[PDB]
Amino acid sequence: SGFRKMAFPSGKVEGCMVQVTCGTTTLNGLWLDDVVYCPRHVICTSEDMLNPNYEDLLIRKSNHNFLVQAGNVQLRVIGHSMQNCVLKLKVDTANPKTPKYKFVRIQPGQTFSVLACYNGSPSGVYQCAMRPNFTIKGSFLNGSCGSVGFNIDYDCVSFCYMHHMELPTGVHAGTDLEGNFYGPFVDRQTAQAAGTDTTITVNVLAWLYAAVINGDRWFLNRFTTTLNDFNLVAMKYNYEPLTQDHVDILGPLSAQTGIAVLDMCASLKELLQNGMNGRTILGSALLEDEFTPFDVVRQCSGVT
Amino acid sequence: SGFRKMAFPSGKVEGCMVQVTCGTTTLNGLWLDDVVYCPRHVICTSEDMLNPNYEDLLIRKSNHNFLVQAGNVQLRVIGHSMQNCVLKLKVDTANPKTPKYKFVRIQPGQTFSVLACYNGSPSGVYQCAMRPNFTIKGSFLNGSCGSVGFNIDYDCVSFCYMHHMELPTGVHAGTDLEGNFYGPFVDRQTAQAAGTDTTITVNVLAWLYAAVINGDRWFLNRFTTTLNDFNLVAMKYNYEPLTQDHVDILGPLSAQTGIAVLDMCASLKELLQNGMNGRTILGSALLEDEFTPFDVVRQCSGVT
Ligand SMILES: Cc1ccncc1NC(=O)[C@H](C)c1cncc(Cl)c1
Ligand SMILES: Cc1ccncc1NC(=O)[C@H](C)c1cncc(Cl)c1
Repeated sequence: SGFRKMAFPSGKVEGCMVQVTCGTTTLNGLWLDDVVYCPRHVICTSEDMLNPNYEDLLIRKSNHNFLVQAGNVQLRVIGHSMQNCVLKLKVDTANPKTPKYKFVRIQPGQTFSVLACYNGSPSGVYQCAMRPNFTIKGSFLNGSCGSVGFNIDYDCVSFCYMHHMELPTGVHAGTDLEGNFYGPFVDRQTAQAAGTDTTITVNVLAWLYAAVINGDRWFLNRFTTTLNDFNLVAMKYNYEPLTQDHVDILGPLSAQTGIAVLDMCASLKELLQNGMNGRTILGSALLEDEFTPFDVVRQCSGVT
Repeated sequence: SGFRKMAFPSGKVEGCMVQVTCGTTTLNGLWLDDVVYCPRHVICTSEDMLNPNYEDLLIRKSNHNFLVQAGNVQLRVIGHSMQNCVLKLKVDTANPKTPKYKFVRIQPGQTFSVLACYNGSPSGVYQCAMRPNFTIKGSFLNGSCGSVGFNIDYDCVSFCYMHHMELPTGVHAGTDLEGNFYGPFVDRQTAQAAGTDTTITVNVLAWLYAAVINGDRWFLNRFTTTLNDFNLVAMKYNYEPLTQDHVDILGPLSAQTGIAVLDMCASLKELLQNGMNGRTILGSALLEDEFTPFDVVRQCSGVT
């Protein structure tokens, strides 16, 4: 009973968080095996951030200029390299708390947990979704850079995000663990506007199934629709177009509840056209889009 | 920038989660030092739960009947006792992952993180508030019993909740770590109705300050009010009466934003009387009450 915005247990990621200092800049690093991963803008002074030449800035940096501290102990830096927008600091000690891990580049609409950190120390954990415009709506302050996004499959941690910057609109941008930014963002203190933030339709549908599973059924109606009819409504409300791939992934939820995917689309259609009329769904007064169909199945079944 | 329902990093609590089996019932336990804490209804069969006599049921139980498994290794049970609604299983090994900890009995309106577990394994973490009617709106399924609620102050884990049951309304009830239930609930499969769930006024105000801090200011108005005038409105909308203690705790937020507590009460008053008019505050279309003033300060400052 009940449905919550749930994050993965963060322990496996906490054991990887370190502090990286370069000059007078301090941010977070991720220590996996004998490598420390961090945003390359750690080599920048706030003045350098206006228009940085990272290759030229990195020439003036030696292994001894990168201070890596894990808890209270110093790690010895024996190598350094730049991979896209991340720095890889080879250290002489493999992290003994290295969990089973993978680096994955997620698709927009997918969800993940963020372990927000400051000075290599964890402050909190929350569940996020990579928006369709490739930004994340996080909670990050100065010093949070290098905090990572991840998913967990039993004992394996799939790292998918590393925080790099805050856009002037207060939304967040970052990279995968290979240093490639999600979206068109560059690691530069220049105004970068985000594109249209559309709603993750498949996720809203997944959450509507979660609501039915937990007792909130007022929104179920006597109607059905088609993929094309629904998508006309989805376009008007800046919802992502729904495809047969999306319908396919909603299959287990449709099977559990006995509510056909297109009937749920018709419930969503009427909700979009008429609003909630002062009512709530799973304690929310708006349509939630940060639960994937996989998240709903996992939470509603108790996968650990 | 940004404001999220953030949970504490769960690592310190994950290291304490164990599986407790008694007969054919399996639930979670909390292993701290050489003691395992779990709901006493682990000794019950589903038939026993209808009207259990825990003292009589525990007579038929020996130390060897309690199977405690930490990860994949078995702990030897050398003692057992009942303290209110919890069982304390003395084991022969102190948990090496025991963090610095305290047992605290929280007040309604206070928040905490929950590490939902099944078979001694963590599935996820979320932030909760103890409702004024002493229930929690969690996400728990069968097997989640023994999952704990906690807060963290730097390196110290304050355990405040242990999950015991789901009311017929889908809301959750449980105890502090001394086994005393929050609210009037008993550990019996008997219909127990919850009282009125009022809104945690001080928390909504704290969240309104968080919204101002993060840029959402549309709700600020040209009005002020008094504690008595505001409380007349609070009573009509089933909001908890605001006291000078509440005003005192909002002081740092009032000081940071330059918005007097009573002016923020007047913004809240108008929001209660006129609704949000289709608008949102911190991405929410309703007034959020599961952030205390301490949570807002912690998140808006980056305490780790
Ligand atoms: C201030 C802040 C708050 C939240 N998240 C990240 C930050 N830090 C930043 O946004 C820093 C100052 C930055 C600027 N321009 C480009 C990059 Cl890659 C990085
Ligand atoms: C089914 C379930 C779901 C979520 N949370 C707890 C549960 N378990 C329960 O509510 C159990 C069956 C229970 C019954 N009556 C009294 C107590 Cl103390 C315990």
